[PDB]
Amino acid sequence: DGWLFTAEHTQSVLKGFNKFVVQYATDSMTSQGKGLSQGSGVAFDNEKFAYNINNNGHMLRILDHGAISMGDNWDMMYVGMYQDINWDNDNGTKWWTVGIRPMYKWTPIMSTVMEIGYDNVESQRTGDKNNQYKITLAQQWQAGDSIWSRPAIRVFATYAKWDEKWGYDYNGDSKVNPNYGKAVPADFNGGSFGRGDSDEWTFGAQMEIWW
Amino acid sequence: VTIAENCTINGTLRAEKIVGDIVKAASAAFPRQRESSVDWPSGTRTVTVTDD
Repeated sequence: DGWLFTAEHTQSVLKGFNKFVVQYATDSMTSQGKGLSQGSGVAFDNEKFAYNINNNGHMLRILDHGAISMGDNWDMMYVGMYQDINWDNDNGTKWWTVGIRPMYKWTPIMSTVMEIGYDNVESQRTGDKNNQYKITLAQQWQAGDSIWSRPAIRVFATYAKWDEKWGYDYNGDSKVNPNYGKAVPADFNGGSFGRGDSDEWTFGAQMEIWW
Repeated sequence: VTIAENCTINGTLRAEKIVGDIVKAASAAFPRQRESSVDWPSGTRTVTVTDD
């Protein structure tokens, strides 16, 4: 069994909104973290064998996200999140997220959208940190003059640079692996866990719509 | 010793090599290569049988 208490304040500012939410979950409500309970604490491995994912502990989530409009040409989404999952088996995490997404409208149909995001997750049982920052630039055509106007077709280029010092050991199965599902340092006994330290750039086209 | 007919032992017969109408056997396991906490069989084994 478990609990989830949430308090959210939404303020109407600059033709948009800002939501500041504080959430506190205990026990079975911490494994998923959105409001459903998983009180058994048992999961199936790759070969359909049961293993313990016990979720005794708590989770604190302080979030502030919003959408703002500056001028007749500038729109913005912004995000700031701190989520600390503290578990009794020490397999929790501490996740910081900071994100911005501005949008400049040349014409009521065509706009240029940027997005810069930063993630930083520290493992509870190893103390290591995985960080990443991603910058994407897109040119988009949308059915309206708002950052929420959908039928949107974008051509984008994304560049993400990351450095990861820990990962999850999912090699083998739960019977032969004692660290199955546990956070381990990236250089644990000659293994390679996480995505390492690197960077990558992608590009392409996409469409998003809600109707 | 060469015996041209039946030989009977009422106690314990202890020979090093026995040559005739017997079942010889050998067994081994493949070498295991490992990393972190996971190992897998990968290697070579050789079984030699002598024409004696």
